[PDB]
Amino acid sequence: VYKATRPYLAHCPDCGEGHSCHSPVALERIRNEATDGTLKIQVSLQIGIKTDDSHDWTKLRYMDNHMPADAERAGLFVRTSAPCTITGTMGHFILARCPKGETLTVGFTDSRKISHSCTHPFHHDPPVIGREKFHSRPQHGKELPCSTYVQSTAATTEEIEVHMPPDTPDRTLMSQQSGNVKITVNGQTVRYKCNCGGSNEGLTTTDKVINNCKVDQCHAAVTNHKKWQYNSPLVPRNAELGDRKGKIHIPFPLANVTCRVPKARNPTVTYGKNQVIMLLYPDHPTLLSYRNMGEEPNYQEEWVMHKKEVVLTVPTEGLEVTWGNNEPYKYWPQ
Amino acid sequence: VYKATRPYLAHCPDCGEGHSCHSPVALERIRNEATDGTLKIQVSLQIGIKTDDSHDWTKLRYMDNHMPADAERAGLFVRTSAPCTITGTMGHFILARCPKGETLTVGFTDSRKISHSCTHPFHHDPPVIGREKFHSRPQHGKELPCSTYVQSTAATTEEIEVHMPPD
Amino acid sequence: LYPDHPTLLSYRNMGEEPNYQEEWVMHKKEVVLTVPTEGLEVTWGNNEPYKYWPQ
Amino acid sequence: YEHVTVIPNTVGVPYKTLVNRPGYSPMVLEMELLSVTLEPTLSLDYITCEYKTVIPSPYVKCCGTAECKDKNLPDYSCKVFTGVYPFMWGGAYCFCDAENTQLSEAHVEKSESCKTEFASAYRAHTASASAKLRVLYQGNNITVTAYANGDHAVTVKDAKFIVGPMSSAWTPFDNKIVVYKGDVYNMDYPPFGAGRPGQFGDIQSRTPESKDVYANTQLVLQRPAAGTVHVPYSQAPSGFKYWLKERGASLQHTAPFGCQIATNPVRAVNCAVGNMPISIDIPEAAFTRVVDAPSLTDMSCEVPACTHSSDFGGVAIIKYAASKKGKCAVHSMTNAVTIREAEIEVEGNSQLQISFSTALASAEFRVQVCSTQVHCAAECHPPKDHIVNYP
Amino acid sequence: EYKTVIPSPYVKCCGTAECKDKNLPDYSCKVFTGVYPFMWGGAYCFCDA
Amino acid sequence: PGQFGDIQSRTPESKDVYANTQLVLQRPAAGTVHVPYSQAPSGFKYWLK
Amino acid sequence: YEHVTVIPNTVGVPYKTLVNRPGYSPMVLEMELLSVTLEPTLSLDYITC
Repeated sequence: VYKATRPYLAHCPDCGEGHSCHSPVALERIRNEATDGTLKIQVSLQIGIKTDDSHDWTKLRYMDNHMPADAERAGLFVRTSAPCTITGTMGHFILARCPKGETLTVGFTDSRKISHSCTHPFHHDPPVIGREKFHSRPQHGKELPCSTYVQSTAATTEEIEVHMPPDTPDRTLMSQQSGNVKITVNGQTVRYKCNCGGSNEGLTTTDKVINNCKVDQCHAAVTNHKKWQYNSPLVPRNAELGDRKGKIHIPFPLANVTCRVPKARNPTVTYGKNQVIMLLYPDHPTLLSYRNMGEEPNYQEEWVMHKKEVVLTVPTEGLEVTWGNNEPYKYWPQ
Repeated sequence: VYKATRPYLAHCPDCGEGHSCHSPVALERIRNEATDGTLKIQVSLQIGIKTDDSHDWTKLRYMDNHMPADAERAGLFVRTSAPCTITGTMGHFILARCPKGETLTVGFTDSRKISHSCTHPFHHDPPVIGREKFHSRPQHGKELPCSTYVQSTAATTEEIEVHMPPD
Repeated sequence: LYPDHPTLLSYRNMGEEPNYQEEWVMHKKEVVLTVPTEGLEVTWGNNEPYKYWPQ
Repeated sequence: YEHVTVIPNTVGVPYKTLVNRPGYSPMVLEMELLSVTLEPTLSLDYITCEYKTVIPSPYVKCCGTAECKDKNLPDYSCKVFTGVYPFMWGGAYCFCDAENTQLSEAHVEKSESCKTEFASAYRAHTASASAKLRVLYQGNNITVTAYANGDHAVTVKDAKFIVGPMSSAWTPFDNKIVVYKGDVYNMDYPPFGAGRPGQFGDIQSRTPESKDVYANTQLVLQRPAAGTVHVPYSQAPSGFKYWLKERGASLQHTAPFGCQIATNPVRAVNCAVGNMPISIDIPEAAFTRVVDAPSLTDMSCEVPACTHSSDFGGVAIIKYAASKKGKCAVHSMTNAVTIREAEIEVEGNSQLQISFSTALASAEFRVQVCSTQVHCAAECHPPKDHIVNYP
Repeated sequence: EYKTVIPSPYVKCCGTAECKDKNLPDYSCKVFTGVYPFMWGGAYCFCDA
Repeated sequence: PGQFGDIQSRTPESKDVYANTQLVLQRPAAGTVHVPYSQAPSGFKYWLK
Repeated sequence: YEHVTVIPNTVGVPYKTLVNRPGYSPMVLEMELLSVTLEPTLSLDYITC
């Protein structure tokens, strides 16, 4: 599919030091639907693909001015408040495990050893999987349902919209021929528009002159009607063609998997006439729930934070008490 | 004016690892009156000046024991909780855009490749300009009144007191 | 009032006794204001002031 | 002919006034508050801004005792520390082991920001009232700017205007005011030499050029660290920086009667409070005699559309029989109904269309076109809603 | 969980674009006048205004 | 918006969906090609907690 | 302006309703029932043949 598509330059609000630029690593969209905390990041460049369209995991292709160029995969980095762990890369997509942050930065080092980066405001603080806030993933534990972006390079379910790009504006193409406009193509296909009469519009392959016209009244751009590009809101739509679009499958789709797991415990107490007394000693917030085993259950619940004595009425029908992850306790009067 | 003035060694409470020293990059004063968040930092060394008093933006002069010595401008760094963006340097002054922090560090690398730094406790959390807490500066938007330290190398209004040193 | 962020609500009577009042509206809040004969001026955040008069 | 009327002191509301000179065709004048300025006389007490702590090199007297002298400087602090033995890079600064003293010296001054970022404390007294406004006079809009004291006569197109005196002498300004850029605040500011630490006036400068300043910020000099040359000290944050966040809403937002507040000079514009008498000495040439004006008969009125609201929600079609061609004044003879049109051109046996405003659901009103009255019956429907957003 | 479909904006150089009512959920369309956008190699439009 | 049902799909295969979330398009930055916008958080994510 | 009326639940009968907004010319609206569907929730017990 990469024979038809290409990396591109798009708007980035922060290319370093808070200044905006036409970035070759522009951030398109950050996806965080995976409960395991994995981020699916979309950028303007293409990883694992060379300029000749061949697949090479050690390489990366980015738009260098007018033509795409090759760069090293090792130079690619993802960071929030600190560096991220990159779990997978293919085309416009990056999979990363990031620490807590308020921004997201994706960058690389080009052929000329020049670093390029794009920073977007993104609140990253992934929710806890289960009931324990841990750092490293265990080999053994409680199996809990979670979602992730699969590390499989295969593109079969998820998709993106693609269309023909865009023309690269270049004011150096135009020059003041005494008191007229001289458009020099230099062996390229140039799209030009002048705020003058006559042949003020055209897709030229040869040099053109616009008499009685000023250089400021004209617009010139180098084109390439040959090449699909992601339907980016950071790049303008092709003016000639209407709502013409294609679609391509993307790597790393979101899928339901299993995430390690954990457990819990329980306690005991003291008795009275149609009454149960429990001395709760929680080591962390523990949910206490209870119900009558008759016609009127009267379900009640409370999160127990610390040392609390609970006095519960045990009716003739019986009382069922659930203390955290423990199996429910059942009580009946004598 | 740099023909009459010189870089110097002065007390710094933290030259690295919490130990005090006679620093060639000692922090004098940190100014934060600019509502745009720009910090005007004053140090004991002189940036953009060589030992022969000539102006060179790629160079820096610091007091090396008894005599001043030349160092690279590229080796100069400013950091709070993370590295700062240096916006301007001239003589004893540095302009920097810093992230939120509780300390301020200014350092450099000397001729002998030895790093020198000075850390002072400084609460940096600049207030919001307007009614929106944003990260990067926009090209277009609402024009609001704010103050900054102008990046102009020219010295015409603000001043400092000077006198003969020391043994 | 449906604010997306803290929004300053201010109001005054357009007569001899303006009785200026202000409050920072954090979330969903219904505000009941008295409109006197002289008129009432209401400013909701950065919007231009709204003016109300009885029929 | 002197026409005298009274309009409420409310800006942006066009008012219609009927001028009836005996033996002359009625004249309708539309008046809309131009501007009414209340500029108080200001006397600068002092300016305040962010403060800056001047600490020179400490006087380390080797083998001797330094002496502190009383210096007339704001928050002047001096302390002589005995038993000091300071070190420099190449060893001890003093020849003596004992009997060395360090004189620590400090004072407080205006920051470099004081020329750009500052608040001015003024004594405001006896405001001078000034006026102008918009008058639809002879099919053209004329602007009259006059002091609302009932004395300042302003003549525009031979028509002499006397505005005021204002029914309310209310200001929105108190005896003591504070000005910061384009914002004015009513504040009983501390007098010069009475400023509190961490509060408005912690630093006080009589003028922004003043060399000497008053300062009350808790500057205390501390004993330097063993073998260390430095001036340690303990010191309340900027009162001006504190006031900038604690000032609250300015007079432009809090003032009654819909007052607009401007600076350079400090003034109250278009006060929302009381009423304003208007005197217009209309020249003889502006009037047309009843005989020289068209005579209207066989008048009928129909209201095809009406909505009772703050704006002109009513439409009225008036059929007439005019004796000759000419301009006729249009006016509502009922105070509960107001007409948008002040003057219309008549031809003969033709019809006219007018726009009217009313709050009445059942509006029965009389329309005077030239010197003849016509009854209009209107069934007006509710708008959007009650309360209205126009004056 | 919902997701916001935003295609490439239609930048009509030297002309006025027109919004049409599309039966799509939360459909939003707005035509902005007086634009002069730039790409890497200069201005995208030939016209100044 | 921001509540259970902010987005509604008759069946999980359904192409057309109902949406009531506060999507407002903003004027792009000077000389910049982008689609800025203001938009209530996921009602389903809110219901889950 | 909210116009409220009640028509019998009978299909194929055109009904005329007079909309009288005060201060506005009367408006006559013809209404005819298009469809009213009552779809019960089904739970299959078994099939027979």
